[PDB]
Amino acid sequence: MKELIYIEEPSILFAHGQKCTDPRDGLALFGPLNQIYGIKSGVVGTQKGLQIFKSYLDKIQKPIYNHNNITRPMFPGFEAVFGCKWESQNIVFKEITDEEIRRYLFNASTHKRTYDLVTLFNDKIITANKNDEERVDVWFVIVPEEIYKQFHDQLKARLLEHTIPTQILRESTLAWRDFKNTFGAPIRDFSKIEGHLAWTISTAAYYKAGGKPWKLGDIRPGVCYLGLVYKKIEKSKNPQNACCAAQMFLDNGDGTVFKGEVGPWYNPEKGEYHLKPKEAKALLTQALESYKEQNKSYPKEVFIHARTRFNDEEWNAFNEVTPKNTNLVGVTITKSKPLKLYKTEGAFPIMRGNAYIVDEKKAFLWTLGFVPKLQSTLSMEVPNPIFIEINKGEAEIQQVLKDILALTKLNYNACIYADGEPVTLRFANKIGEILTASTEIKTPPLAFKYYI
Amino acid sequence: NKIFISHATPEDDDFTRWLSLKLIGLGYEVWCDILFWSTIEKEIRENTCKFLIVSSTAGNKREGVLKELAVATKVKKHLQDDMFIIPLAIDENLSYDDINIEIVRLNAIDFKKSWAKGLQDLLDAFEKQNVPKKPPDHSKSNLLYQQIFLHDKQAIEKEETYDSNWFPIISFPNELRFHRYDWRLPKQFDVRTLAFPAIRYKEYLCTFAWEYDFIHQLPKTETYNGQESIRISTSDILSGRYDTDFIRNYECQRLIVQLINKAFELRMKDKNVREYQMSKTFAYWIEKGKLEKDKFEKIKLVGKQKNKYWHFGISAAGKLYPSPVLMVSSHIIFTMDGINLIKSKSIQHSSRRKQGKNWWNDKWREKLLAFIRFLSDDQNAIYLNVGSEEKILISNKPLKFFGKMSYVTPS
DNA sequence: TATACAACCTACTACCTC
RNA sequence: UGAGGUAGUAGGUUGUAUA
Ligand SMILES: [Mg+2]
Repeated sequence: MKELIYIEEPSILFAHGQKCTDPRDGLALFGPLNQIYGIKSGVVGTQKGLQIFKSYLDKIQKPIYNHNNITRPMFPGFEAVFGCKWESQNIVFKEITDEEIRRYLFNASTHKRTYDLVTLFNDKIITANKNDEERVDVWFVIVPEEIYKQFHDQLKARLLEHTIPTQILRESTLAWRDFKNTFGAPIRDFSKIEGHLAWTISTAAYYKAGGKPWKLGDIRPGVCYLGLVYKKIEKSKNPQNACCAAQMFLDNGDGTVFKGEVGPWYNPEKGEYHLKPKEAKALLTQALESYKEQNKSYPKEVFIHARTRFNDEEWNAFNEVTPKNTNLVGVTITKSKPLKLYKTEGAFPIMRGNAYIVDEKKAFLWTLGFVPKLQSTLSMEVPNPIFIEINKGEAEIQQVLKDILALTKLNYNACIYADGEPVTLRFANKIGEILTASTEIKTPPLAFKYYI
Repeated sequence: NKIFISHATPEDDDFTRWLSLKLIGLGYEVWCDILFWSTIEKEIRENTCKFLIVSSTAGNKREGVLKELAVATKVKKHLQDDMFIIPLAIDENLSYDDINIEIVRLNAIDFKKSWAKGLQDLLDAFEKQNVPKKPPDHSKSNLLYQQIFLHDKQAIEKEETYDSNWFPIISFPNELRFHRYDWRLPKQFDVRTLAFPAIRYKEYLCTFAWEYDFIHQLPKTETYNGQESIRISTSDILSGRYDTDFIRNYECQRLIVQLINKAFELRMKDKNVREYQMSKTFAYWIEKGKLEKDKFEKIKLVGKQKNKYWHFGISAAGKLYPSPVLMVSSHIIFTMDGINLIKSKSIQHSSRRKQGKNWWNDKWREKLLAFIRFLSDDQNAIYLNVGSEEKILISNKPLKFFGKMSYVTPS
């Protein structure tokens, strides 16, 4: 028999300096940390899209209940939770006629239809942004049903060109009862989860409008956190491999910084998911200067993690550019290595947080599983564990595992208990997906509002 | 210095928890039935300061709230205060003209539109009427939330034993052989499609055997056994310094795992199981005619999904770093008649995802264990005939794990 | 440039929602 | 694209050993 150690779940810091574990439960009792006075919305869609959006925005002003309020907590309402005013009356509207949509989607092509639709929506948004007096914080693109049947990434990149926050909302999400189809049953019924949809939409809107929902408190001061993800831009001419990063360091005191580190550094080879010495030096220097500009001092340790191994050709450059006594640690997080642990007695899966330590440099973290607080499973069937390996450098495995849970506890795009992998990798992948569809953007913004 | 809240028990509950914790956060001692019969009547009389009643369709006719309201009215008629009862309207299907007596003459607060406005006006009313208070202690509204609502939802120091799918190898063949067999094996013969596990690896000295007798496939029978090289499978593993210029110790283990994964595939060809092809591996399943009542040891491995039949299938793969194991992965293979496979590859995904939604830890465990035990010849092992005299033995019982922190299973 | 094999890497589609 | 998860289907690279 082999023993599995347990890692206590991390705690996130909400308003008033109080700690909790579930964001859905900590936002209701205490609330967000910062004060934004209100969200002035903007809609770019058909007039029926405007009606749907206003109906939904009026519906979410009052409490909404789920079927199970232990697994899925209820929603008090936007103003009760966040202390803001996101009303359905201070709404700026830019209409798209059905004639334009039909003209641009009738036959055309595929790469021509998508380009034309993106041009139409972006022309409306950018024109409203540059020549108008009314201030709009978040732009809500209500996409009809015939448009979503590639567009999202193009829209986000071509708006990234001008740094405008945006949120795409299909009409099936907000009016799921009307789009019956089939033989009388909705294609996606939300009847039992209507308190989770409101939670997720509200938290996304709050974050994209300059708000700070929660923050991490249990992480080592001084150390950085970089996550490298490689994407194949090889779909176009001159096949290459682009790399993207994301940094999560802590402020000089009582703060959390979570941005991107982009400028994607390419690789001319085909299967070489690695980096050249000069590009590695540039990446490390940029990250270190980003940390030093905020904390007015150099880091104490750099914690680089990725889904792939690190060769000796890049680590030498990394050590060449690192100054003073800034240590470096390389970690590799594989996801689908075939090890499944069952339970001898019971129909419920293994608890989340169990770690099986193979060697001093390897471990088996369990991120998905059974959460006692929700009394339900975070996944389906038997959960799969992630594999953590200290590739390059010297560090303790337990500290690495604690840091992995801490990173897992930082998803702003959705309001859930936790994820199944560190959020830095996921956000870097999102950034890479956005930047691949673009056309040679120079010095992109480092804020997740424009990407997420 | 207290505040009393009356409400229905099964309904109008979430509002009461929210309001109670919010008022405790700001420093208002509240006495609600959620946090904790004569005690209620004593608190309405000698302790409470403001009596709040929740109005709803579910309420407005419940006995307990009515009795508490009557007691509160009697206390109000003696305390000489006209603001002792403050109704809160938390419904939208009950009119303002259907409210019961004794409260129908009092102006409500209308929590109907939005709860934040109601809370703000409630606090303004409390500040105007000089309700006593203490400095805001936001910690307590977290402490009570943890104590009361999260009492049974935590991590217990409970011990459980966890099964796994890593079936270990008890014993290995003693000698790994390096035969020459020059000019007695054509350069065009594939070393695969041969009865025994063999591969042409390493600078000649090819045809890795683990046993002799590749006769009737390569009839030469004219080999001088002296030139053949023999290594020890004990030093090939555990870094026993088998690393030589002939073959280093890393390539040797990658070379053995190949023989294991070939031995499994050629052994399953002799059992009562058929094969299915996947993207990068093979899966084996049992037909419908075999097995009595479709159950091996009271565990069913084939059934019916509407007009189709479903089979349980497993794969395998060698591994050697932690310990010599055989990682088994579970699959479901769908057929049409019960013996004839379905050539779709597009409906089998939509049937696998359909069938695997009702299956949980128990079903997966029992079906995997039953399928593994079905193949075994010996009671506690399964035989892979790598050779005419040597074999690889895998345990029937998978590796077991155990922990010290756990949870109480739901009913 | 090509056959076979272990070990890793990515990128799409399609169906469930506890 | 409100989100999370589970699978399947395709490929590719390295490392030997052959051509
Ligand atoms: Mg989003």
